[PDB]
Amino acid sequence: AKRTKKVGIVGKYGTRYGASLRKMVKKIEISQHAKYTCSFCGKTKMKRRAVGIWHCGSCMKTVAGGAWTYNTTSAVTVKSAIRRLKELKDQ
Amino acid sequence: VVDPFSKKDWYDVKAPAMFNIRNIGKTLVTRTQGTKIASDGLKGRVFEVSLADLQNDEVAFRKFKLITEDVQGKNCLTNFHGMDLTRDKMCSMVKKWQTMIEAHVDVKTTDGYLLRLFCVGFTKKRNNQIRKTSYAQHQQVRQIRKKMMEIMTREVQTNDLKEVVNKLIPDSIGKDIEKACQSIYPLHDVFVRKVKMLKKPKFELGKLMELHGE
Amino acid sequence: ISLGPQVAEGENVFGVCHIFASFNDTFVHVTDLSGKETICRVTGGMKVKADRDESSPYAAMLAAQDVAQRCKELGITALHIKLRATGGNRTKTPGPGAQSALRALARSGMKIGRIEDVTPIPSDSTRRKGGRRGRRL
Amino acid sequence: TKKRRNNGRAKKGRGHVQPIRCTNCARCVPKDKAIKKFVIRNIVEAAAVRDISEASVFDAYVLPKLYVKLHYCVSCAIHSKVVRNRSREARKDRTPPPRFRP
Amino acid sequence: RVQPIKLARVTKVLGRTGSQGQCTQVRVEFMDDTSRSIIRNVKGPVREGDVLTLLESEREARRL
Amino acid sequence: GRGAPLAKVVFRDPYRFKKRTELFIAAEGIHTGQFVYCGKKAQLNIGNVLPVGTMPEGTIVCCLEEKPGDRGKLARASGNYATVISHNPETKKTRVKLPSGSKKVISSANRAVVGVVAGGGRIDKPILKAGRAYHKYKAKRNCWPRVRGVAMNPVEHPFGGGNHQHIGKPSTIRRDAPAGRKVGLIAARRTGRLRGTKTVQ
Amino acid sequence: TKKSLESINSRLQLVMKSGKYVLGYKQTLKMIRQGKAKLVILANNCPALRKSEIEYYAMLAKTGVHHYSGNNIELGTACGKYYRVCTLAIIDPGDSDIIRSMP
RNA sequence: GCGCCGCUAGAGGUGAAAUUCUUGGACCGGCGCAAGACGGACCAGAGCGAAAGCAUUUGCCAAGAAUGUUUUCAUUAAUCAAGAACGAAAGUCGGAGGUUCGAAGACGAUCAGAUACCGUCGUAGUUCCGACCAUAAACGAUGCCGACUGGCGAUGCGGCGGC
Ligand SMILES: [Mg+2]
Ligand SMILES: [Zn+2]
Ligand SMILES: [Zn+2]
Repeated sequence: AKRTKKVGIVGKYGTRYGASLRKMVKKIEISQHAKYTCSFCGKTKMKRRAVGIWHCGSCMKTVAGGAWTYNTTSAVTVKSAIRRLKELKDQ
Repeated sequence: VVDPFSKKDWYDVKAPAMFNIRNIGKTLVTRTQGTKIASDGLKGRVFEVSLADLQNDEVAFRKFKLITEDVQGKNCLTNFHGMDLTRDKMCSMVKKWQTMIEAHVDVKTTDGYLLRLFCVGFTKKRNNQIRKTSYAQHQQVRQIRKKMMEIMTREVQTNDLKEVVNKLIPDSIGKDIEKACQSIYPLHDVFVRKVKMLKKPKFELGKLMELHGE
Repeated sequence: ISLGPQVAEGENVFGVCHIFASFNDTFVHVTDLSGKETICRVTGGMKVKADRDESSPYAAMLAAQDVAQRCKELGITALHIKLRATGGNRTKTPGPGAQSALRALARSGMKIGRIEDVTPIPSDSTRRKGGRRGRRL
Repeated sequence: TKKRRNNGRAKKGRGHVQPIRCTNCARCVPKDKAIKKFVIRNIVEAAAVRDISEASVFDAYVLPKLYVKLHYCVSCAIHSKVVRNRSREARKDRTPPPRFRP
Repeated sequence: RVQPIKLARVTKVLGRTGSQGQCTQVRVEFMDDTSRSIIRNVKGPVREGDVLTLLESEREARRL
Repeated sequence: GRGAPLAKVVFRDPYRFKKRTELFIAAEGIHTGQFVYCGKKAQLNIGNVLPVGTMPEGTIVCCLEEKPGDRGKLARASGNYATVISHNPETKKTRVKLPSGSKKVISSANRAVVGVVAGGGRIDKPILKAGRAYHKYKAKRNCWPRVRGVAMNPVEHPFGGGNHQHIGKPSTIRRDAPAGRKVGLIAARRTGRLRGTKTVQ
Repeated sequence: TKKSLESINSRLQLVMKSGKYVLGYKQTLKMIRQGKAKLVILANNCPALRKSEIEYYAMLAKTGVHHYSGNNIELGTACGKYYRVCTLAIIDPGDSDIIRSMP
């Protein structure tokens, strides 16, 4: 059914911690708990291990990505910025 | 107290032997003070020199760049670095009610001299034309532009730097993109606007002293 | 002799001359043909003592008188000219010290080569310092 | 009272033209409101031409042009006097003034 | 600095100036040739056909 | 006690028949079963480690040897990167830019792995309760319950004591203050609520 | 990424209707050894020793390989139904022109 | 902005003037580089979009107006309470990034007084990403749909025919 209107994942804290510190966790905490799509075997089994580490359910290939997510917004830029220096000047 | 201009000397800079006039001018440089030796204290001087002081007949509104690469004592030699048009031409041929088309391309030679070519062109109000808005459609713009970069890729990808740099003193590339576009839309003031150098291949002195021969 | 380049009299030597005619000052910076080696940078704000008159047409006049007396003394005889404006984000009209700088340099003993307006031009670059309603004098 | 039929701005079928910035006072106006002016004045200030040909090393040297487009706000168009206060039945005309080169 | 004083005959007068009617412009010639002429401005009565003595010879033409 | 993970990159030993194992700061994007190359001519991809003299300017560099041959010291934390600007191939002294922002002129033989460090963005979740801050600093040190020095006796802190909770003496002390007096703002150039970001070299 | 991949994928939905085609790894291995395969297609994301032996048996049987620009959940929908698929082979194009195309 | 050389003592800014940057060498000139904004001149009483709005080239798509049609179904239609969608800027929340301009703020000028105009430095903001807010002189100050009622010269898109 519909069980809430404005908490979602942070209903487990309840009446505690405030309302702009449970608004802050609910974007990080659905992000760290979701199952991301594997860029190596197509499936969605990227279950987050300890912080930094990410790991497939199947094909068993462990990627060290973001901390609360999989792809850091800066590290998406960097991998597409390293290869910019790799073809310009050829080094 | 001390004059710091008598501690200088005066070399002279020479154009490549692919032209007519060789005496560019006399640049000046301080002499050797211990660690600072003045040989490579000028290797890399770019000279804002036009064509009518580097040809005899050719137009005045086009200029070359000519970095300095090595020093033979007083005579100091250069190599082609780039070109561009003078600014008084480039915004006199920009008028209202005619669409400028432009194309740019990174095409390397067969010499390890990756070039970047810039070209412009302006549509042509005809003789008996009565209307004033002589514009081109959008699909005519794209396919002239594909035709423009097709031609300068035939002129630069095929053979090395020297026949390329020899190609644009009479500007055969701009005349050829003139002729092969006017079946789509006629053009009239169609130039290679700017050439930019992107790479440098390991710096021999053999290729320097062949370009400074006859 | 040691100073000066060595040429004949029927020939001459070229060194370009940055006439930077912005507003509220004037530069008559001379250099060689490389663009690099500065010969003389005297300034219309240095040869008048007013600060109303840093860009005055009289100021660039006698600045140009001094720089030719320095140019012709060092040995360089003929100039190219590379006049500018304020450039780019700000205004693009060259100030009062343009033609008061060049005719004074012309009348006071100098040969003149290719002259050129080589001021900067952007492609809708940056955002200009006035605010949206502009400076309201 | 609607003063002008087009409302100063010569747009018809749009919602937003690109706002450009005035040339002396740097005020933000739309592109088709702005009082345009294009100046092809000679750089040499043509009183000063037969004072440089004695100094010129060349004999037939084409003196370069100078290409500035001034684009104004309407407030610094009147005060710097490129436009002018007019009359009722002589507002509805889109013609430029006469040239008269000398 | 050291430029000799140049004497000058006027051609056609361009009228009063300075906003009080105290000054005039003569468009003098330099008493050397028929050509090298500058349009200057004096104060006082002109009477076309005189010789007046410019203490320098390179200033300006009036334009605002 | 660390947020950034570690890779363990086994290498073949070119001096005896063996395989030996390292532990690197994991630059972000790597995964198991990836060939990480290392040397002077290692091609400039992510995860590779190669001296800063050969890489071009403006690239993004983590976990560098501050002094050559050190084996990795600068910018090792989770989600950090130093940036090399302005090579100078004579005197072999280039410079980089640390994550603190104080750019540093270093040696040009500093072997230094390419990329940003995995585990980054960790300080953007609130700890949010005292238990996850207990567990954060139970595995690092014994430093987590920090008692305010105003809230203890004069025999135990230079600020404590008095019939209120006040400080009395100004909280900015000089740098050669004796050991046991350097409490509070140690040698502060300025104090108070910072307008701006840094605005000084 | 703008106009003209209306060659490679729109041909592939035509062979979804008309011609005969086998999917996956161990079916497209059983048609490539006994000759009946005509053009194998590898996804981008099949593992590399799987990529380098379907390439190898195609070198033995002297057939063609078209590597695909896309994920196996991007090739899988480009075929036109919902399962992910790495490697497919066509054994007859009905009335498309895959073999007469660019490879 | 930052390197690296060159020269010299002011540069800056104003109706003037100063706060400011300056021989631990600035402004200027030259070669380089990096970052992040931005798409001039071509640009018009031109086009597209329901509106907001929309401009560097090349690259998956998905769509649309109109024209052309001896195509097909044959009233399937117009406006539309309740109800939803998209909605400039500014704003608020979270993360990247921070060049430039720059609310607030500081300081200098101007003034009887300047918490204003002018000057310098400058925070939030601009800039991207994901979530919200639903307002504007959101103006053709004209709801949409249908017909009929003058002319002329054009500009834009098709289609047909012509020296
Ligand atoms: Mg506490
Ligand atoms: Zn997986
Ligand atoms: Zn204005």
